[PDB]
Amino acid sequence: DIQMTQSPSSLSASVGDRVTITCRASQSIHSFLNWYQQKPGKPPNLLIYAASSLQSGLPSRFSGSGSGTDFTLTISSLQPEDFATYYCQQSYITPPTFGHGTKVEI
Amino acid sequence: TNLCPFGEVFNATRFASVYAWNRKRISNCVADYSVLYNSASFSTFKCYGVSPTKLNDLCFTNVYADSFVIRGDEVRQIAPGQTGKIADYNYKLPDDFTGCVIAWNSNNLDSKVGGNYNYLYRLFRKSNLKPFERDISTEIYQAGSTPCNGVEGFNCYFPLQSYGFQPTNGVGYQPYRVVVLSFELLHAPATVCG
Amino acid sequence: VQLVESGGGVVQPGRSLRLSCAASGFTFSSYGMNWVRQAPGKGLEWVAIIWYDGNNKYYVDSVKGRFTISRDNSKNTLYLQMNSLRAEDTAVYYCARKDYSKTYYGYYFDYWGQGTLVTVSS
Ligand SMILES: *[C@@H]1O[C@H](CO)[C@@H](O[C@@H]2O[C@H](CO)[C@@H](O)[C@H](O)[C@H]2NC(C)=O)[C@H](O)[C@H]1NC(C)=O
Repeated sequence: DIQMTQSPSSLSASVGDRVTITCRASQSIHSFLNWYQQKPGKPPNLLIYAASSLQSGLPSRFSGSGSGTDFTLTISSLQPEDFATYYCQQSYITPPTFGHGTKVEI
Repeated sequence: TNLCPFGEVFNATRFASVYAWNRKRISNCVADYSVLYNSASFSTFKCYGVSPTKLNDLCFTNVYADSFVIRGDEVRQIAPGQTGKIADYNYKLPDDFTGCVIAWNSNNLDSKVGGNYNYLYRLFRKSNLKPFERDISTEIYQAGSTPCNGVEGFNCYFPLQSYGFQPTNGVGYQPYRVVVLSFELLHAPATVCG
Repeated sequence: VQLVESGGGVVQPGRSLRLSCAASGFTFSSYGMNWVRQAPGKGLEWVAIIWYDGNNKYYVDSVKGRFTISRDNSKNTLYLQMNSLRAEDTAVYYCARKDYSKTYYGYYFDYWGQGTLVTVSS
């Protein structure tokens, strides 16, 4: 399968800052990366699918960008409800491997 | 004296898919690249190697018109030295290209409300296409290490995927018809002029 | 759309368990289903997938040969028969829905459950 490296493992940011989380794949996965958000002790929530498409109903501040091996999730305005762990998952080759996750601190 | 058949190439009612791009050779006719430039309807008209205003007198042995349909955001990939799912797997132009690329919007006549899925583009291939290569094979793509044995399953995908064309898509996703003219010289006499 | 899990608990090493996931709010026999586990203080780990046709099932390494993913489309339930459990399968297991995509290469987990804890150490 494809190994996923998510960087940074932990990020310190304040309200209204810019957040950028980079997911890198050992093998090209084209545009088949999805981004999930998980607050502590809660089920993960889908944020991005196809590496650029925002799941319907979620705040528009989130964005995605990437192709092939390097992908990026951008939070323009980090609101108090945006402090959670973000995972990147590849659907190009089953098994779908999740990145080890990036936690956003204060 | 015999106007080249550029009309039917640019007036075709049914364009080919990018993976089966249709190549029409043009020879033994006089081509006027004057209605083609000043048409005032072409979103993209970019000539590589030969200037658009000066090719109206350059005489060529053959002129290949390669027609297909792609998305708006993918027009930039029809150009020398471009990397992308269309440049790599569907239609590749040589780095030393000596022709022109024309493209125009087609939400009209090609964006049925229910969705026009007649157009397919290749998602996967074992290796990138060499310049001017046409791959119409529908063999299952083996992403994993397990041989597929010709059945669609996990890690075994159909290479061709249909373009999602809707009358509401953004300009980036709207259908663009593309015609690539390749003006070639050889030892044969120049049968294409204007 | 709700996916409620059950069947987790404390199980002795080497024994077996069966996790269940009841789904409501959507047609069951149109969506592929997934089991994804999260060990305490670790990231998500995909466990298994069952396709909407009831024939195509895929498993992750260290889970293959032990766990059996199945579905009873007539009861709107998704099962995971965890046999020969080890000490490394301590985790919260989520039943995740797979998008209405019909394609094997672009799927995402749109709707998750709540998670059931399966402790294995004796
Ligand atoms: C494709 O069809 C169009 C029909 O519109 C042709 O151009 C039209 O007719 C003449 C000459 O082309 C122009 O004066 C009109 O303005 C054109 N109409 C529009 C709407 O642009 C065109 O020539 C045909 N294709 C080619 C290669 O000639």
